[PDB]
Amino acid sequence: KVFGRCELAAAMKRHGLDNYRGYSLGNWVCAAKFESNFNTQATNRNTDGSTDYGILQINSRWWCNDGRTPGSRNLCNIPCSALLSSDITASVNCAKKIVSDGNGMNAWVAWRNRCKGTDVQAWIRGCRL
Repeated sequence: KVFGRCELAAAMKRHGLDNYRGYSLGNWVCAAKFESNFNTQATNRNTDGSTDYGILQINSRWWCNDGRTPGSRNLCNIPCSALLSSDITASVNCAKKIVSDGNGMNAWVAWRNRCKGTDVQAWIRGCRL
């Protein structure tokens, strides 16, 4: 599905992520534009042979099941296709854990070299939360 800016914003609090282990509401919005440009269906090809799925571009290597990526850890044990689903519900559930992985948001390339140190709470302004 093709999204736009505020159209998605509340659907994330619903899953329990505002200030989750301290990462506030402003810091997430930034990232999904950068890994998919508000669209659930985009996927990236990584030089490591793994692919990236969902708006978040989750990598087949440690978490999900695609099967084309051999020897990967299947920690999630979900279809990577689940990641692509029109219903957002799936992805989130295995995303929370990944921050628990200890690098936090430092697992994502964009947010790091593209989202830190900005007015993170600017992305959420004008809207009704």
